[PDB]
Amino acid sequence: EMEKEFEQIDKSGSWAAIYQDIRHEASDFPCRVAKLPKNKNRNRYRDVSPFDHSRIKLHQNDYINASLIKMEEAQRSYILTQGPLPNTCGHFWEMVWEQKSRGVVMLNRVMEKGSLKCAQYWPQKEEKEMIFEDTNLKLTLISEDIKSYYTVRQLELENLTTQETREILHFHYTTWPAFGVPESPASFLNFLFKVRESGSLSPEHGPVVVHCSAGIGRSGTFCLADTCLLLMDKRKDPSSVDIKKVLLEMRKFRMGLIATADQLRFSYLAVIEGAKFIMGDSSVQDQWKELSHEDL
Amino acid sequence: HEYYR
Repeated sequence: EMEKEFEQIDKSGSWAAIYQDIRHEASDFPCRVAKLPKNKNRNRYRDVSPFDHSRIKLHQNDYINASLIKMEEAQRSYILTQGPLPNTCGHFWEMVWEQKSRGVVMLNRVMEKGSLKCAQYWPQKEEKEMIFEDTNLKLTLISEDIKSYYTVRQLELENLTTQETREILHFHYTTWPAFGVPESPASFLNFLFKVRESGSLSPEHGPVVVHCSAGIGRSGTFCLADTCLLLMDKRKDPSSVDIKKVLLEMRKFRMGLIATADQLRFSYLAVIEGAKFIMGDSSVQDQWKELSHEDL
Repeated sequence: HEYYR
């Protein structure tokens, strides 16, 4: 089916050739706001910026390194953003608020092979809530479900102005290395379906916010798999979804999505395995959970 | 460094 094209590329060993092609064919749009001097300290990497046409605007300086990926045919939107900086934690939650997101998926760790990939932007203790005074927000850990390779936290975001509050679900994947891949499709798809079940992806909410270190590599992998599985179901045809065309479509909205040839391969592996659920084998989901060893 | 490379 689609399992054809994968068995082929694996034998001929041409994954990097495929990946290099996407880099060549990918959109290239202006990033002028991101390159302004006043925004130098709001970008974590000098070669990773949001396109002007799809960048999120704070309702304030309105700049944040984050992009709205609006997949029209899949009928889902995501916001991909960089791991917040010490100075952009208030902007990040300002964004989450103004865009009405319900979920945040974080695929990196704050500490990653000695390198600091992210600021501690959410509170780790119920009793020590965070207050972001530049954006007038207050953030409180309410509860947390810790699993072997990921943690779900429940948070309360308070708009200190209006005093309204919202519940935000934080899904933190802790065993996904930079420029690397998850341990197995089951552990990934189990994670993805956890996020799906929470309702955080439902369209009555704003786009889910997805980030890693740069918001392009692991974040790209997570969003491509989810969208491919969405198109599988909508089109009602597994072997109809062409991962390459989908990834290029996502790259109209943010540069550099999917960071290694292996991450692209895993993307195929995950969509192929995920089709079992889409085709009707609704019970493969329980298989993924047991395979993922999420307990202890 | 501070390049994604």
